[PDB]
Amino acid sequence: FMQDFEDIQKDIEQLDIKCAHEQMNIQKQYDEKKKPLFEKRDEIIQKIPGFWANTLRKHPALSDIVPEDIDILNHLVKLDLKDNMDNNGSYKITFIFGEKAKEFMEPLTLVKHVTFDNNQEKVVECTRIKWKEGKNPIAAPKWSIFEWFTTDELQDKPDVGELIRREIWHNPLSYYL
Amino acid sequence: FMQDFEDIQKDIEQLDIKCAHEQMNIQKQYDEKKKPLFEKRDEIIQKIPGFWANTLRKHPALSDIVPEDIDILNHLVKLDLKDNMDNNGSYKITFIFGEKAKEFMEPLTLVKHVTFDNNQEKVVIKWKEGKWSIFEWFTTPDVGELIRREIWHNPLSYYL
Repeated sequence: FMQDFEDIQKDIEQLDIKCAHEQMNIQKQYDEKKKPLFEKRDEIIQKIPGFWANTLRKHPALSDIVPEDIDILNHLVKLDLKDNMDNNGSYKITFIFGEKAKEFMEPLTLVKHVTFDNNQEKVVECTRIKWKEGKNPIAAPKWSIFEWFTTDELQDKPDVGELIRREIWHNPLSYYL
Repeated sequence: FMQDFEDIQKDIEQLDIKCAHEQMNIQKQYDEKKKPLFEKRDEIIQKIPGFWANTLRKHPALSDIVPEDIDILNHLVKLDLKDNMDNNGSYKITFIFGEKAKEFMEPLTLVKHVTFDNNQEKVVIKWKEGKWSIFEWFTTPDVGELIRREIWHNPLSYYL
């Protein structure tokens, strides 16, 4: 009877396996249909002066970042989420900065690629920002958003990755307003 | 531009809506295949004295509950989740209690709906004389989700 319950739950899980599979096939139908929309949206962001700067810091968890952060972020021309690469919650976020950001740093493309193992997070890739002399804002209650570009864990320090993926990326216009 | 942006989100949103619709439609086809299998599972539980009473509190979140909940939970004969009610993710949970629970309450079936609209949540017992509380969640620990997210799909996990 302990055994009967296991038998029944085999049968249930087999149906969920097959349900999730079909749903995923549809899921990845539309993921692909979205790709164009996300790209046509990036083109609009390009035409909206300092959009990400004014978007990001309207999120409560990011609102109290150093003012210096804004100086660089004001040249964030492009932000992209590459979501759902693993079936495990994996993603890659990419910051592309206009030329003027060369006053403060190198390179102009920052990437951070992340996976998960046992609900512990692991950073697979991360750009080493090379701040110009006297231009590092991590050198200034507050923290610097660019502190998010480490390999180390972030204890009691906002997961800019997760907030982006789960709250901001789907509709950043909400936050711009 | 502010209109071009507002337009592309609707383009995205309704691609989202669709997707959710077709995915649901699939959920239902399997919710129906599974219905007989819940009947046997429920049929089986009835032959494991105090199954639910013993399954819930082995969940770390509920492990802090007051002894008197157990008294009632011991007379909980049937528990059912009815999930994904709408494109938002609304569910209905129903506790049916045996008749020895008359000692403690009316009515003996307790239904609870948590309803989500296109963004947020709107949510919706008379004790006899002497009778946190797990039933303290029957106001207006998110035990309703502890059940649906984690327990329901395979409760025997927690029994063992």
